[PDB]
Amino acid sequence: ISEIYIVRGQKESVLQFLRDSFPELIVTDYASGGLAIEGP
Amino acid sequence: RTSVNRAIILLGQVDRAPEIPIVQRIYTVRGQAADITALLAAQYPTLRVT
Repeated sequence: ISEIYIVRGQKESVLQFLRDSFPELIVTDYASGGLAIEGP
Repeated sequence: RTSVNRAIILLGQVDRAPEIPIVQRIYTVRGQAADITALLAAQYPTLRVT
């Protein structure tokens, strides 16, 4: 499923962390639109 | 039929109308002040006279 997480704080924080603890996920970035987390 | 719904929700964020820089001025009413408050609340009904 794909959901949208609007970045609240810093950008790379929600970027760098999210790949580490969740490599089984993909974040589709929408420039200034936030994120589009999808996967399992 | 699904990518549209996802595009619209996204599109609201990326597309916003230009904002209006609300300015402040202080008026020193000459005459009554209750009547010139009611005037500015019928004329120009979005001025925020405090």
